[PDB]
Amino acid sequence: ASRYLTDMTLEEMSRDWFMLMPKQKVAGSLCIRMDQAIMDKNIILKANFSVIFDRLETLILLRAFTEEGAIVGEISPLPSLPGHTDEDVKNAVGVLIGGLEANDNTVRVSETLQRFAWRSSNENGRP
Amino acid sequence: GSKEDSVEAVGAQLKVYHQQYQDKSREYDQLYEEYTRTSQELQMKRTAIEAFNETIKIFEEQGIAEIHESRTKLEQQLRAQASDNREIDKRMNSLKPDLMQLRKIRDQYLVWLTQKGARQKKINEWLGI
Repeated sequence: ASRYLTDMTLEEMSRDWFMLMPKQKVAGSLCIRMDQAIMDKNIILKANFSVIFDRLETLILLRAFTEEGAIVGEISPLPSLPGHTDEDVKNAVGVLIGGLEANDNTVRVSETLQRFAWRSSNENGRP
Repeated sequence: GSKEDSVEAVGAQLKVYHQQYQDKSREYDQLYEEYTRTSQELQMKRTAIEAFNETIKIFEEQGIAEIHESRTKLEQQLRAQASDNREIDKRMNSLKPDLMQLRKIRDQYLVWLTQKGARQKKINEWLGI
């Protein structure tokens, strides 16, 4: 009970990234961002988050990476607002996955994300 | 000198948290390295005491006398080293919550600064690259 799992290095967390067609939605006090100009690639969802009672407790940051490393999506707590709940993070992941898959993207969650708050079921990838 | 005053002040807090994380991580690594050093020496003192009283049991049915004081000096050093070894385990068991909370709040300040407009170059400035 009570851990802190990190999929992303400090570089991956702090790295600047640029959306061509920005699409921002808000799930609770979480800011979901993604590039609608991304299509037909395999996307991994990596996240830093704390667990408690073997559930996800607090999301620190979630980012969507392509196989080549480009950041194309993000879920983050809004800086001006208070925290979020275990359900808010799962809703934001559903928004990011469903929004990313509508552009024929093969979205996959990390192993640690799959252990505490996952979604999808996954589709096929394009060569 | 208004909303950036907060961005600069929070970026200053990111420094201090990053300093404290790397300072305590350096401390935690000194303890784990010294813990496995002593526990190995505990292992050796153990089977050295085994062979110490096993030379007694193997050659007491036939009967070389001042050897008992050596086993008594090793048993004395053994539980004296295992005592300091437990204290090392207590010192670094008390650091694991400190390393986790520091590492988590350090990352939260990074994400907060990123959301407030700080680019990767600004984050690396406060992070010491």
